[PDB]
Amino acid sequence: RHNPYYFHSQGLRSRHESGEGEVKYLERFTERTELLRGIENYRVVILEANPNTFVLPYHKDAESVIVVTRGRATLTFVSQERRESFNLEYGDVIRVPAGATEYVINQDSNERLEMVKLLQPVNNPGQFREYYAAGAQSTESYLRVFSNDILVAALNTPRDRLERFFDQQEQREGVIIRASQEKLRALSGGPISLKSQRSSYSNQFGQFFEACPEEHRQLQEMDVLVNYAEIKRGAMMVPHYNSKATVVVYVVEGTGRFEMACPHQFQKVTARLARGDIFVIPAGHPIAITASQNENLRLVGFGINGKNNQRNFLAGQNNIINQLEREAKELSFNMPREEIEEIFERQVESYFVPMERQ
Amino acid sequence: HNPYYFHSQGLRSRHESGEGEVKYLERFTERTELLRGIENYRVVILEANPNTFVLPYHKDAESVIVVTRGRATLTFVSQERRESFNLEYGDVIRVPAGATEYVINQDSNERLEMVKLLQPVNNPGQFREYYAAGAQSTESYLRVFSNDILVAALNTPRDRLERFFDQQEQREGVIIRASQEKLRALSGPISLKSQRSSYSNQFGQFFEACPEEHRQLQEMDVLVNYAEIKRGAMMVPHYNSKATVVVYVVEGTGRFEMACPHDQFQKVTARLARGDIFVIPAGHPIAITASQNENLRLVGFGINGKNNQRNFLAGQNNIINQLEREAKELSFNMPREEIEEIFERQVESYFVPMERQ
Amino acid sequence: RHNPYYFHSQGLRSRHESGEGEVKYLERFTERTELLRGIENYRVVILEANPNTFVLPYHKDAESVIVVTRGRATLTFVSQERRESFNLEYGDVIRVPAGATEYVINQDSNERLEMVKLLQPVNNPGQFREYYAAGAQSTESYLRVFSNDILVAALNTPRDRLERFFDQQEQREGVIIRASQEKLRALSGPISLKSQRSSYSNQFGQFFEACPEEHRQLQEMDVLVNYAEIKRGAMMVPHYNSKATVVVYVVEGTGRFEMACPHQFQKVTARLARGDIFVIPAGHPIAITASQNENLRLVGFGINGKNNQRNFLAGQNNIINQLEREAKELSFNMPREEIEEIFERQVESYFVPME
Ligand SMILES: [Cu+2]
Ligand SMILES: [Cu+2]
Ligand SMILES: [Cu+2]
Repeated sequence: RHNPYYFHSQGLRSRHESGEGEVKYLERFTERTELLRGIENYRVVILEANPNTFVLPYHKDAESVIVVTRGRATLTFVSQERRESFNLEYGDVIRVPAGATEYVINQDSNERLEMVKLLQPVNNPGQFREYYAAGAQSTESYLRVFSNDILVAALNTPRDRLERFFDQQEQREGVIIRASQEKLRALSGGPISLKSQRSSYSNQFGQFFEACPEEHRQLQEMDVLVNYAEIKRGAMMVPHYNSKATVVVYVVEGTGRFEMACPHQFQKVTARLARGDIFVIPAGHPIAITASQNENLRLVGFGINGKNNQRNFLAGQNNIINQLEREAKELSFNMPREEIEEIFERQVESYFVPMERQ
Repeated sequence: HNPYYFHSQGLRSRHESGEGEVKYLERFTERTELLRGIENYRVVILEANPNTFVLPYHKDAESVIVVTRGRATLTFVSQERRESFNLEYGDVIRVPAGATEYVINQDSNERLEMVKLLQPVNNPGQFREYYAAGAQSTESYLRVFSNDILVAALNTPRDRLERFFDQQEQREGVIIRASQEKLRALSGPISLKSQRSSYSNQFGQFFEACPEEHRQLQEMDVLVNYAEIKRGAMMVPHYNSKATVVVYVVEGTGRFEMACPHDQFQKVTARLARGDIFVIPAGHPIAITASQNENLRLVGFGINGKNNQRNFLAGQNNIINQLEREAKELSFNMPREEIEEIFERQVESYFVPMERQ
Repeated sequence: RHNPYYFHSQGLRSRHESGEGEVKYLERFTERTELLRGIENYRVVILEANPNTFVLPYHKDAESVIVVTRGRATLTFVSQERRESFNLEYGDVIRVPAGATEYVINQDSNERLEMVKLLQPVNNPGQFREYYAAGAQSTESYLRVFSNDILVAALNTPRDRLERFFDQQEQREGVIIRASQEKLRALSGPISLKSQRSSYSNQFGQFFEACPEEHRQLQEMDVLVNYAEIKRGAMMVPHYNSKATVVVYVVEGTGRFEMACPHQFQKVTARLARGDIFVIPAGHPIAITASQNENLRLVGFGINGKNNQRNFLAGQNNIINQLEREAKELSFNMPREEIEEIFERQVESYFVPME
């Protein structure tokens, strides 16, 4: 692919070194194509940590919006003089400020943890780096970069012990390490529950939840909306488009398909969806997504430029055509009022519909 | 050879506009690098014959609209809300991005003209028009989907969809003729020439809408202003502190002179006619003269217009008489009386005649 | 000097027709390297004026935040219908709005004035121009560009008196000129850095910082401005900024800085002297040492400075002792007592002595 808006999961760059888990990096949106220049300063990172693990502390040149797509975790980050710690749930959304030192705990013994993060670099556009205070055989501590003279004077500690301190770190391999279930238990505004949002619509064929920045202060920094959609098997999300937001969508679970009308006159942009896949819906593009016939398709999405965004549906009871006056409809479609009704007033549900008519 | 002057004959016209015309200004960064600062801005001119209907569409761009001729009823829908407005000459209004918009000219005689400043929401300086219902050379975006998706979503047989679409490639053009009986049935805005920020004398008139006072202008962060320069007169040399002004010649002829220090100073100048567009980057001192035979009417978009201040270099209000006596003497190497003689002999402001009195 | 974040003073471009002083321009941060693309639209200007001088009025297509790094001055600028005038002291910080016509007075008899300016262009990214109403032998007045028709009509003044107006300016050499001390006296708000609530000082150095949250005039460029004096033989402990990218100017002295740069890490370092400028992108941990023989005095502009947080890696205000006990132990693979040993035995903050 060879699809300008579609990113297959095996195209993700896997961090070397990962250890007891894996960290994957999505490439730059402007790497293979120029059609995504509008969001060049956005990167996607997927973190997965094994049961009973500890993610080493670090900070990065980027703001972050985090979605827990699998399992649970305890997330803690420090900044200046404040420390904040939260127990994160499935579908929980949390913000981690740029420069804040962050570490993660997987306190569960059975279910593997997965986190999907949208990053907004503060330095060079679309470029970020991770800074580790304590490293491994394969991750250098940024403290070890300084000359010995600086460190012994700054910390007021003898030279011999500092190199003991650094050798203790070149013992472990990976920024994700195995840990006791006993220490991890001790280490335990707030998280945003997607399936608890007021902005939602659900029927027999799917459910939709969305957290908009206007109601959540922590989403106002990156100016981003975060939404969740489950399309039941054999169903679809009806054709619609976003007025303003450019949505980056991650396939959490299942398989399916999407069709997009792209004028970059028009052309049908389409791709097969599977777990780990990522695709982008630039604003204005009308989009339709179908689940598979045998399993549900579950998606989480990040809405870049999400303030005051409006989702306009082209089919269903809430469709926009239905807001035109009768004369406007007739003039636009070159048909009488009743033959227009036969097209835009025969669907009784919204958002999600079955591929087999009823 | 002028990097800031866009002659009307350079505008690209849309194919099969029908009962009217839609013209597109090139991207400001296409022929030159000197306008990189306003890369994400496009100018579109809509023009509709009497008794016409502009087909509904939306675009991936915010819009500020100025009616420069005639009357119109503008309607746009978004989600479940519809807003409709009766727009006259000099009315200024915003159409939100993603909103499905259509325009009506219910006037039986006056041709409609709309001048639009667009601010793309996707890729910088790039926008597209999405038509729900199209024509022979404009495709409906609904027809792009596979049939199985359309029949399932709309709950409508394949047979009716195939005919829904053919009824659209019967008309040619995104602007169509309509009956005034149906046009009449289909019946906030900012009036420029009612603004508190205005100045008027016998040599010209000026009106300006600032984003600080109008909320719909703060989305694009733009000021909208209008200037009519009476024939034989001129708008005195002045400059904008921060705003880069895009000017459209609505009517008349004339000329502009601007002091440009880019690729020390140099006189950039061009003669103006209707449909012409020229750009005034912030800091540039600019002077505009009407012709001897007709007034010059201009409409301007002030990009980055919040907290902007227009500084005049000549006239009653010129910035130089804000200096104390000692500063002017020190700066100009001249006594107080030889200086007053230069910067205190113009009794009017904004607009002056080319023959002094 | 092979350092992508370091700009030696001898690289500054000086305006030729400076006159009774000098004006230096830092190159665009994106000229030699791609590593500072994020601050593309920022320029540094250093103004130096001799005693008893008058800086001729001009405006520019750029916002500016000014810091007085030497001496005293009277700054005045006009815009639309307003006139604004201020007496500036050493360490004073002030904003000059874009498009405002400004001129500067040094009415001091022997201490030369120095001003360091950070500019934020309003037009093309990282590009600005200076517009002089009245010029000099090698500097055009922008009025002289217009046709004679326009000026005589606009100003209502005969041509001969315009053409003598311009000649009176083509006699002076330089845009900074000599002026009587008594007339400069006739020609007579700012943020005082050393009076900010956000400050820390010990025996080895002092630090002052003015953040945009507390001063409205810094919110236009969205920048924090700070000052640090590291006394000889001492150093400012390793630390990093959460989001602000700081442009630092060496006011006086010599020294050195070490920076951990992952652009997998590597040690970026350079010797500092007066006039030198170096950049600290967000996230980068930075350590600065004064010289053995003289103090090191620095001025810094924090681009994207709102809600910035300075995190120290050594001292009592250290960021690591905010981690939980089990977190530190797991993170450092050591018992709590051997960890205390390293991150709790420095008793001061910000500044500590070397050897
Ligand atoms: Cu597209
Ligand atoms: Cu220019
Ligand atoms: Cu670096």
